[PDB]
Amino acid sequence: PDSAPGQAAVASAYQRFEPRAYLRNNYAPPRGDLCNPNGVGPWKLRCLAQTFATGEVSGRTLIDIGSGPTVYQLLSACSHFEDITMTDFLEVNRQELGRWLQEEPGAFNWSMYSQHACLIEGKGECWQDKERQLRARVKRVLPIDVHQPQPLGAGSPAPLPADALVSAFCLEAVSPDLASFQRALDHITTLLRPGGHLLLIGALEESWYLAGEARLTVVPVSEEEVREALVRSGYKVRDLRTYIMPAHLQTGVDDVKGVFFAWAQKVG
Amino acid sequence: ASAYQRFEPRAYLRNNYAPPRGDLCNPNGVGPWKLRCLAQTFATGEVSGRTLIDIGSGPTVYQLLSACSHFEDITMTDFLEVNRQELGRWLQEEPGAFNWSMYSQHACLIEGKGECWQDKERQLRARVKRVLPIDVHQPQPLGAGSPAPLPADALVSAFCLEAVSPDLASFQRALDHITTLLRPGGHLLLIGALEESWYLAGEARLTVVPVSEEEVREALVRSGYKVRDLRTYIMPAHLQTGVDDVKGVFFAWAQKV
Ligand SMILES: Nc1ncnc2c1ncn2[C@@H]1O[C@H](CSCC[C@H](N)C(=O)O)[C@@H](O)[C@H]1O
Ligand SMILES: Nc1ncnc2c1ncn2[C@@H]1O[C@H](CSCC[C@H](N)C(=O)O)[C@@H](O)[C@H]1O
Ligand SMILES: Oc1cccc(O)c1
Ligand SMILES: Oc1cccc(O)c1
Repeated sequence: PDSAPGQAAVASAYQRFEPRAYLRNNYAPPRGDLCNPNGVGPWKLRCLAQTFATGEVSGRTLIDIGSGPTVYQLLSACSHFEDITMTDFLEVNRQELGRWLQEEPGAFNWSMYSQHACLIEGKGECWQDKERQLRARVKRVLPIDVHQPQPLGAGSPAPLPADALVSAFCLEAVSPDLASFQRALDHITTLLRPGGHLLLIGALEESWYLAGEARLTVVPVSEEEVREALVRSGYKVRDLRTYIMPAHLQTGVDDVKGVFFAWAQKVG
Repeated sequence: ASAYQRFEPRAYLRNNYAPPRGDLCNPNGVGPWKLRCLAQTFATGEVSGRTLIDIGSGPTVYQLLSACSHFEDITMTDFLEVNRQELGRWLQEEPGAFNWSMYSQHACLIEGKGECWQDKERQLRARVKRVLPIDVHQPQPLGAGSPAPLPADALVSAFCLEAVSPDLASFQRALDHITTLLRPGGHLLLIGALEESWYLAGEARLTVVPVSEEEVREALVRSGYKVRDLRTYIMPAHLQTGVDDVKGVFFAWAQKV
C-alpha cells in the first residue's frame, strides 16, 4: 500500500525526542563508560577505528546520516575526509551539534570519546587536536529525511555524490517496518558514489527506545536482514559484526539485544 | 636552603605543568619527552619488584604514572609539608586538587595498552600507601624508624637533588644518601635540570647547582650505579619562559650493583 501512515507516526513521535535525555541514556555511563573494554562504546569506536585504519576508506567527502546530537561516529573518520556533512531530521539535534561546534560550555562533552579514539588509533594524538580537526572538517549540518527519495532535498548544498557514508542508529530507529527500512537504505544509497563506502551501525532486535517523554517505535532487525538489505541496495558487504548487549547494560532505556556494524561498498 | 620555606606549590605547578610547558599536545615538548622516558623504561620489563620510593615528589604525580602498574607499594616524599598536603589533596580527590588528567591520558596514550586514564589514576591512588617527610641531606633521608619498607626495589626522583644542592659535592652526597635507601641490584630513575642555576616558585627563588650530562653520569658511577641509560632533552626557545634558566633535561636509568 502506502508509506505515509507509518512515516507520519514516526515524525509525530520524534516531535517529543529529547536530545539531553537521549545523550544521558546512551552516552553517559554505564553505556558511555569507556573504561570497560567489553562495553558497547569501546566496541563501536573500535569498529570505526579499525575500518579506517585499513586505509581503504577515503576520499574528499563524507556524509553522516542521522547524526542526531552525537559526534563520536566521526572521531576516526575525520582524519580521512576533508569535507564532512552532518545531518538530522530534528532542528533540536542540529542545534545540539551547533553547540558543540562553537565549543560552548553548555555543550555535551565528548572528550572521553575523543580521548578514547586517540587511544585506539595509536598515533599519539591528543584529544584536543582530534576535536579541533573534527570541528574544522564539518562543513555543514543539514536537515534530512531518509524516507524521501532525495533525503537531503533537491539542489542540495551537499557535495554529491559523496565518497563515503556513515550512519549510526538511524534507519531502524525511524522505519516502521522492514520494507520501509529497505527503502530508506535505497534512498541514502543515491548519495554515495559507486565504489564508495557505507559504515552502518545499528540496533539489533530492538522494538522501542526512550528519549525523555518520547518512547519510539523501532523495527527490530536481525543481522541477516541487515545483510540482505545491503545486498538489495547494491553493496558488497565487506564486514558485518555483532555485539551482544550484556545484561548489565540492559537498563530499560530500550529493549536492544545487540548492535551491528556493517562495512559495505557500493557496487560500481 | 631555607629558601624552600617560601616555596608556593600552586606557583610551581603553574610555572612547570600548565601551558606552555604543560601542553602535552605537541610531541616535541618537555612533558611528552619526560613521560616517554618513564614509559619506555618500564615497558622493558627490567624495572620491577614490590616497593618503590619517589624522592622529592613535590606536588606532582606524573612521574609515577607509568611506574604505578609495576609496584604495589609506593612511597611518595617531600621536604615541605605544603607539598605533602597538595599531594594528599589529589590522592584523596579533595577539592582544589591539581588536575593531572591530561598527563594520565598521555601516559595511557604512550603506554599503548588501551587503558582509560581513570583506571590509571585509580591504580596510582591505590598503590601510593604513604606520603612521607624526607631530607636528602640527612645520611638517612627518611629518618630512622620509617614506615617505608626498606630497602626499596626501585627509586624515582625528578628535579630534586640538583634543585636542593648548592654545589656538585652536595649533589654527590645527596645521591649517596638516597642510594642507601635502594636495595642492591635495585633501579633508579633520575630526572633533572641541566645547566640550571635558579628557578622560581611564587615568592621563592631557589638556587640550583648547574650540572652537565657527564657530571650526572659520573655522580651515578661514584655512587655505585651502573648507568644503563642517560638521555638528554634540549629545552626549545618557546619553553624558555622566565621561570628559570634551565638549558635541558636529563633522564637517567641507573642500577645499583
Ligand atoms: N525521517 C528521518 N530521516 C532521517 N533521520 C531521522 C528521521 N527521523 C528521525 N531521525 C533521526 O534519527 C536519529 C536516531 S538517534 C541516532 C543518533 C546518532 N546517529 C547516534 O549514533 O547516536 C535521531 O536523531 C532522529 O532525529
Ligand atoms: N633538603 C631536601 N631534601 C629532599 N627534598 C627537598 C629538600 N629541599 C627541598 N626539597 C624538595 O625538592 C623538590 C624540588 S621540585 C620537585 C620536583 C617534582 N618532583 C617534579 O618532578 O616536578 C621540592 O618539592 C622541594 O620541596
Ligand atoms: O544509541 C542507541 C540508539 C537507539 C537504540 C539503542 O539501543 C542505542
Ligand atoms: O620541573 C622542573 C623543576 C625544577 C626546575 C625546572 O626547570 C623544571
